[PDB]
Amino acid sequence: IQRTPKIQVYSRHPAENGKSNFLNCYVSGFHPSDIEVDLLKNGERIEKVEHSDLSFSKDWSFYLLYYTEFTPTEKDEYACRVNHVTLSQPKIVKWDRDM
Amino acid sequence: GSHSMRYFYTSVSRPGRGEPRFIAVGYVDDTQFVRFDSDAASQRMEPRAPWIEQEGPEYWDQETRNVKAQSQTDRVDLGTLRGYYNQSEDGSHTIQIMYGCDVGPDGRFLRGYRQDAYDGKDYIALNEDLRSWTAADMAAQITKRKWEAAHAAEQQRAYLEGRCVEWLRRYLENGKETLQRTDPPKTHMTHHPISDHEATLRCWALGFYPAEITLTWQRDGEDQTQDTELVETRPAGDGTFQKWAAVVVPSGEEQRYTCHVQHEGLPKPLTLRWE
Amino acid sequence: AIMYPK
Repeated sequence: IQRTPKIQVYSRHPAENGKSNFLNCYVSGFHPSDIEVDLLKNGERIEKVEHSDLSFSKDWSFYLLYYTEFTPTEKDEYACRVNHVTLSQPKIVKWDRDM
Repeated sequence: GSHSMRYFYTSVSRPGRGEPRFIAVGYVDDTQFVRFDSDAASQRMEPRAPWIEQEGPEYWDQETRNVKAQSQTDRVDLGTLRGYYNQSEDGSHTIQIMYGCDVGPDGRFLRGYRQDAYDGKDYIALNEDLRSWTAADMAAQITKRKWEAAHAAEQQRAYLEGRCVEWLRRYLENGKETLQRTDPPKTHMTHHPISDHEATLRCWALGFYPAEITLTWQRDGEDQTQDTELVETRPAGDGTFQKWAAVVVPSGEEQRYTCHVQHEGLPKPLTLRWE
Repeated sequence: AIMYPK
């Protein structure tokens, strides 16, 4: 009856410092559709995050792309933070230039 | 050169707040082109791809009324199904609806679909013949009886074989520049040591459309599958997709491995090597 | 384009 989101944090284009880009968190495979998704910069909730229109796959599970315009730097750390009725606490996944 | 149109509806009841949240999206293949969201200010079907904006206000007017009426029907069906399942007005429930048509390379009808779900499980579906319905459980059987006695399948079929296919063809024409493209994947490979005698090889495909793709690891020419870690194909956010696949190798054995990459935009499969 | 018995 319930399904836990898979989670991916990545960038739209390959990351280059001082180069404008978008940070993405993609949540999929989940049910019900109520879901909290936050992008973090150095542990702080980023303010202007948008998401795609809710849609779903053949198994009826839901998927959304949350994203935010951003300029990566050598020292800035990014993560995705997700919560959902299936998670007894929020999940954080870090952005890793190579994942 | 097959193409498909698909529409997705989701209605979620909001006990203790008000009317259900109702969200509609439309795709041609892997490309989104319209949306309706009951919360949003506009109360209109709204364009989501450059090539559907050339439709005149009369299209938007009709799409917006039709989608609204779908919304109301779904709102009432949530009530009925709550009854059917002895559920309560304090609980939130979900109805999902998926439908559309496939055409072949020539533009002509192959296949039509429509299926409905309740709380993320199968509820009722139109069969292949487009003339009959499968019900997943006892409650859906009550629905199936009503639909048989209303001759609903007949109206489904007439849309799926008629208007679904016509508008799909039109959209393939008006949007040929994006929709008929095949962006081959940009690929490369990475290498992280993880012990003294062990490293990860990760194979990447970026920038491709359509989303359908295969990535495969080989060791001396033979397909692995046992130690391939591989993520779901994910959207990039500009209408293209990404995906990767990794394998943990003994350190020093790196040139034994190859990643094979299949995509409709590639004349021939690619072979990647850590070289 | 998208798609009360007595």
